[PDB]
Amino acid sequence: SSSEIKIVRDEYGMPHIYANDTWHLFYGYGYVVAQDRLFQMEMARRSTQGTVAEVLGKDFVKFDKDIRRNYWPDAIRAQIAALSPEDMSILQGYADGMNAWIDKVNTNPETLLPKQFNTFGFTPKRWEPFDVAMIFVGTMANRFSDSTSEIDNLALLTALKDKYGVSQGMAVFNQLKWLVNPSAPTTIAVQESNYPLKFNQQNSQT
Amino acid sequence: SNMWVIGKSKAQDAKAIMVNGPQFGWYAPAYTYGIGLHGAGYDVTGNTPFAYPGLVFGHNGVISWGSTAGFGDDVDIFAERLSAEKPGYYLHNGKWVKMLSREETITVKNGQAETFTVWRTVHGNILQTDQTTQTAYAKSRAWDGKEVASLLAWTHQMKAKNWQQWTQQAAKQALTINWYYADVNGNIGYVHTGAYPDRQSGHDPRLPVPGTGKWDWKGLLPFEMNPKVYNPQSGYIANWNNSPQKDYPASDLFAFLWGGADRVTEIDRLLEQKPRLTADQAWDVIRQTSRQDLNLRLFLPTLQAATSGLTQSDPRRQLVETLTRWDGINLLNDDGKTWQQPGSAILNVWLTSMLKRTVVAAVPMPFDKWYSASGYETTQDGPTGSLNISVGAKILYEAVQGDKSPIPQAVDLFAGKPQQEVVLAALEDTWETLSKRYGNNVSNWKTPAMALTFRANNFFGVPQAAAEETRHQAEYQNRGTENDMIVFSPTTSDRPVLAWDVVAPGQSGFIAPDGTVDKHYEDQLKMYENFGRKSLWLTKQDVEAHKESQEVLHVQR
Ligand SMILES: O=C(O)Cc1ccc([N+](=O)[O-])cc1
Ligand SMILES: [Ca+2]
Repeated sequence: SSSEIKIVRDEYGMPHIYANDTWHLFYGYGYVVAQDRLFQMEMARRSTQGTVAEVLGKDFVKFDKDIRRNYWPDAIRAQIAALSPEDMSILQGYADGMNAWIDKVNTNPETLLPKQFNTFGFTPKRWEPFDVAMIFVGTMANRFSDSTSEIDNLALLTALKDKYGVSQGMAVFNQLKWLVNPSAPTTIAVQESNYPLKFNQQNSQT
Repeated sequence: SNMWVIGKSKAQDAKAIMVNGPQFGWYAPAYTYGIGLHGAGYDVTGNTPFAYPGLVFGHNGVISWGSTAGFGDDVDIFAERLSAEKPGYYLHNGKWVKMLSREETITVKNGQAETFTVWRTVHGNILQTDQTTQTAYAKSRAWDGKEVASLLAWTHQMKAKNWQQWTQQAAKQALTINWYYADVNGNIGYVHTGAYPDRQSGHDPRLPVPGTGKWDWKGLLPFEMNPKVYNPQSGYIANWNNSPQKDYPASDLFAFLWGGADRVTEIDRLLEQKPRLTADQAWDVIRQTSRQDLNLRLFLPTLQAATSGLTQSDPRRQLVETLTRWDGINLLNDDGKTWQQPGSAILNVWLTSMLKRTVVAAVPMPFDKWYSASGYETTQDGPTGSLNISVGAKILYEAVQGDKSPIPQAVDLFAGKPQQEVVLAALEDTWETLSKRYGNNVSNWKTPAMALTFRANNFFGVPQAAAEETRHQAEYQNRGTENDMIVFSPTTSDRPVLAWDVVAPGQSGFIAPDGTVDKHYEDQLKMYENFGRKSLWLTKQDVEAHKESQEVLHVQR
């Protein structure tokens, strides 16, 4: 069958999905996630979009403002709108699968609603593709591939320049925050290759 | 996050072994999610953070993959020129361009709603503005516009069957991440993935650049520039977030450096110690590195040279002799709360003193506080992440290497004094602090061990579980949030692949409304603490053989 999704769980509760097309496959995935980790997923969803203060109050308003200032939601929606039908099925199947279990949960809450929803006082809402994409953008791109301290580096550099003078402040800056250090242990041995680019280390842009 | 991949020429009783320990911190419920996907071109098994559509850790029976954080510099800040008159505009290539802007309302439970505006230029969202200089800073990411494609490259790569197909998808992943490869024939590979800017000449990537036009990136560097190796001459690939390659520049973070002192050397020594390794020995490297003090190796030679002409009754020297007898592996006593040897507490107090006398002294306040931590700072709940060598300590290591360090010592961090005098003074500070708390008999010093907490708050500081769901482990272990091992062509089985993992506390986070906890809520928690692991299944027969339940759905789109 093309309409059938079979879910087998192992001795540790780990789900295996058997399905024949993309949409059915990711629908199954979505569905077991909603069974296993619904409260965790809902708090992650609020965390990555900055909607925590709506269910947890005033201590989370700065958090929510910080999250929203660090991304541009329409740029994400435009990337989702350009996907081909096969790629769009991954995301749409997954949200549909979650939705199918959330519908049963919101219909049968006396036995199926995760206890923490009662504890924190709110209930799960339905997901769309945008929400699935934002789980990965928030907790992986926006947080683990976004590091810079360029502004604070400039404040240190300026403070070293005042202490040791202009040329000397720069060389101490290079002592504390070198660009490259040729003795660093590297995952690729020097006999295999080295990085070809060379960079300015004088702050030549001022 | 660490990774070791062992190929054909180093593997014993197998052709290839991959061990991965992604380090994200420790949480309840579990950071990652176990999942097997069988259909539409996919046949995979493994676990992945936040149940991503694509599996960050797993295999499809032919190849296996894993990740560690790349820390390349893929983000630069652009100083935009504003105008007091004509606000909402910024100068770019000789014209006054208007900003993108959007309004946001923060609804607040039991409070009033708050609305604010977000601003964006051609370089990116505006971080902060300086009205005084009429400058606004825009953070510009090289991956901007490729977030969704990176998610998809992590999904499609699960179908690759060889290096060529896998690197096609690696070339589309735009975030700074190391990717690793292993296969049934014993081939192994590594790619430092991501999109890196093609910067104009003279652009120093550690500091801001004017956003007026002339400093704009030229584009993105081609995938041929990304550091990558296939079937390395050494026979193995090891990483612990250290540099990918000779001359590759690191993130611009002031607290992050790739220098001569690096924790990956701890993995290297163990993999070079034996000519070949079995899967059991590859897995055992998790237990040794978990427990290894990272500073002993670095500063023991300096301590030994400094106290060499001291008498046996000089306490400074007694401190160095205790360190010389130690292999640096921390082990708990029987009480479950103190370490068996006082080495880490000694290095901690020594290093704090040495930093305060050298690096900290050369830097103006308030920047001196960036360089004072010894790397042992924790609280009662323990570290929130991996233990590393602190920045201050990496800078001090270069200084104690003298003219053997490639880094010009523009200021002498020892301020005219012979090194040994500064080392001995710090050692006197150490003896004074520790003997006052523990007494003079070094052999009965019972110093406090670090513990490990599975937090109910996720990594942002937001609750994802009730506070009582927090779990405590007596021994802190410097190891991945989950560990997974894949063994290809085992001589000891008829199966072409064997894989294991451990996802603690368990697969499920479900608690019924009556307070009844799921059966798989915590069945992996003790396994985690003792370095155990569970089998990952991939084939239909193995899944059927270990089935505990089945659910069938009939749905049409
Ligand atoms: O190591 C880190 O500090 C964060 C991290 C951990 C793992 C990872 N990964 O892609 O496995 C990415 C980031
Ligand atoms: Ca930068």
